[PDB]
Amino acid sequence: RPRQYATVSKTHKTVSRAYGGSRCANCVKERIIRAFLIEEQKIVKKVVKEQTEAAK
Amino acid sequence: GRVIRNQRKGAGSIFTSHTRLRQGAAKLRTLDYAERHGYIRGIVKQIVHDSGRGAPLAKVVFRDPYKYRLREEIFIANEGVHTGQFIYAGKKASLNVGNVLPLGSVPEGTIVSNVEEKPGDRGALARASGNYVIIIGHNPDENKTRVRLPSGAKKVISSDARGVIGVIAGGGRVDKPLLKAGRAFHKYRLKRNSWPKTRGVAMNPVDHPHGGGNHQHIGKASTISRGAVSGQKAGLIAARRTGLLRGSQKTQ
Amino acid sequence: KALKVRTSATFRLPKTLKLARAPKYASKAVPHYNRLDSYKVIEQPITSETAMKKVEDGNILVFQVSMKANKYQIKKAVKELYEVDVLKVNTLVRPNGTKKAYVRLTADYDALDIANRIGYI
Amino acid sequence: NPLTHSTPKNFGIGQAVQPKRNLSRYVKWPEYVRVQRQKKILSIRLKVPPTIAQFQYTLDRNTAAETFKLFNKYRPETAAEKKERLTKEAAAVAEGKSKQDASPKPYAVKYGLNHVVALIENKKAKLVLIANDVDPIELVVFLPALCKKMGVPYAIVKGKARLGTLVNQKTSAVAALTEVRAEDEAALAKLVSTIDANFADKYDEVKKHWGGGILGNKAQAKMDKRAKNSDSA
RNA sequence: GAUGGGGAAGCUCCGUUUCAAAGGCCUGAUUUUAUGCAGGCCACCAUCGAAAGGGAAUCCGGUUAAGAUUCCGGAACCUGG
RNA sequence: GCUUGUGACGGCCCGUGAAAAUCCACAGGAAGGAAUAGUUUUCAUGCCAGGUCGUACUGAUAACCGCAGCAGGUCUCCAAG
RNA sequence: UUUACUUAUUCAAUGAAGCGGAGCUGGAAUUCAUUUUCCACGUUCUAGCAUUCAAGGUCCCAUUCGGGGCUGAUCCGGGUU
Repeated sequence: RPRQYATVSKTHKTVSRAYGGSRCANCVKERIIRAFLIEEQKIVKKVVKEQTEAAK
Repeated sequence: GRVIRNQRKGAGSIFTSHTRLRQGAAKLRTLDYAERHGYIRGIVKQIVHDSGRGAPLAKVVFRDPYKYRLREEIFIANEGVHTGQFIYAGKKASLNVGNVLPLGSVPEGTIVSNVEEKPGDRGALARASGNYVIIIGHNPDENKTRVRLPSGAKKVISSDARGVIGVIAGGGRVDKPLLKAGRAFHKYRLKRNSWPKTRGVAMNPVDHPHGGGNHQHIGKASTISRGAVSGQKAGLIAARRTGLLRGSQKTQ
Repeated sequence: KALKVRTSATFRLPKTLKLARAPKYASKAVPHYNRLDSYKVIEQPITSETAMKKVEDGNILVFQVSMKANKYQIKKAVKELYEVDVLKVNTLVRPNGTKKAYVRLTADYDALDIANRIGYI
Repeated sequence: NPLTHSTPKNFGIGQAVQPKRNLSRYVKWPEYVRVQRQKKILSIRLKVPPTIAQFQYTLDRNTAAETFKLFNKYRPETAAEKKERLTKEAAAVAEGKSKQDASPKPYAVKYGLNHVVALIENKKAKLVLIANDVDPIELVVFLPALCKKMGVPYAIVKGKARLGTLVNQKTSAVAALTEVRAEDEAALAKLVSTIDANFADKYDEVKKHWGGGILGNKAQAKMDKRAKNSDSA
């Protein structure tokens, strides 16, 4: 119950990843993958826009 | 005589709406700088039931432009929208289902819903299950836009009035026979105390104008003036015709 | 010819000076004496046979007590008057409207010696 | 040139939570602020008559500086020097026994509205200053008409608070010189010439002119796009 | 159901977030600073309303004419510091 | 097997079956901090305190309501062969 | 009779944040004196993140733990829309 999480220590309430006692590991995996890949495609969109606009 | 049912509905003690389980008011996002100069992106997180409403709701989450937080909004779900879908809202948003555009930005023949009467009211028209308005012309001078509403009325609205693209979900609802009084009971015990309905003809003269008689009859024309007053308005009010509808109506 | 800069679009009360009391005359002439002192806290012992049984057995004194009094006050009064250390105080309100305190002393003191010192038994 | 890096923020729509900007134009001001601002606006927007707006034509700053120099020479008494001269007069009534012959005649500036109106009526005033202020404007609207009917030079100056500063009050709404020593008469005459040039000699055209009718900047721009390019280009 | 405001001859009515300048959390300042001052933070805005809804934490054995998850003995737990 | 709790499932709805206090976690990287001893008072142990009011009994063909020690009415738990 | 103005009045919204005008910068366009005008003036394969007067640049004080201004984030009008 909620007010017992205050009595209890932290190894009972969290695991040792980022987003430990908040998100599932597969959810964390998804969002890491998503972050990295979208941040790469951002770079790609930038250079594509540059090579298109600088044509003229 | 005695005060009748329709009169005391307005006092509205036991005729208030039953609003416990309603998720909230279905409102468009407040018309602000982004939504009137560009677009803002939001995510559909939940598609959820709303009690007393056959149409489902979409919990859309947007970012606040001015403070680091997430502002959540409650849209009426257009048919086809789904969880994890991006919703684009504003002047320069693309014409896709679920997007919130101005009715000037959309072209003619476009089908929208939850469309503002005037800019800023956050959705008034075409909000119930299966309903939509059609855009049937622009007047770019004086920034107006002529539209067909689900009643058949043509209206003229500001081009700056927003509307969400597509038709509202829950359609086909009134095709099914409700088929039993218990289902009508459960329908209306989540809306308001408008059910069951007794007939004036079935009650006494104190209780209704149609009441009384050694037979169950009305006695006077059930068509009653618009200039009648409260207590005298308990039939077909300001009826310009009556009877079985034959032939082409919507004459123009 | 210069203007302030306001990052919020909200105007709130300027936190001006909260000046303190400085009266020309006292609100009342004389301070009231202690309204609930020890002799007002403990009124009378209770010498019913059950209470005397509890004295002999549980090392428990039984006092009639002011209804405005609480356990802190009762403990303080007992320690002040009878020169006695105190464990658990229990209290009830009787069906006659007076408060009854069951004061348990520590193991070092003997409630019966204290009682015959107080005079009753 | 160090390791340190540039990370420019795109404060465009749909990204980069906006920064703290100046929003003095959008604040929800208090009601007294809005009352006095909109009162300024409304009095400007409405067609004001001529006898109001014979104000709004207050006196230039250099001429006003000269005027207030002249008057601050003839400031009134204060309590300190009043008690001083009371002591002097109590002494002189004992030793000299000369009543109303010990202290010299004062040449102070005359103030007060009823006083000054009576002075104007009896033509004893030589110069009258009037505030562009008072809010119950009826107190002072009739004074130009009087000074013109009675042949008195009047000047609408800025600041009942200036007048109060020179006359040892907070507000006065008027001030007047009747008598002046034989050292500043030439300065007073120069001032009268300038002042009559500006106020009394323009009184007829000013009585004819109607003020106000001013528009906001937004509406003025709308006019300057509407009536401009109907036939302009 | 107060307040702000508005109605009402008035007893009082509306309305409870409103056409209101409706406050506090911390920080430094420090050993003049009491708590002001150099700052930054926030926006919502009464209160009442359920011994069956939500809810920090206790059990055994024994004991009285009549009290006990309350006393005695023993064995535990929560909160606050 | 009976009573009860619980789990995973299935069916039903134009019905999809409360809120808030309260507690925790995460993200973030403010600030502070190393050995001639500093940080941890979410590990263990140890110290102090825990107020006010209620608490007996009946709860129904005689302890409630029905003029009464009235065949009436009056919410629920446990539950043997 | 019709029409126009905004300030009175009325409606609505907002934690009264981005109005109006004029400019810089790109495109089309006619240019006939270099204009005459108009459109844009940072986000669209993905259920990710976006916060701490923003880093950077520059000028001061002083660079000794640093602090300040401007720009980055066009100017004017302060008529919230």
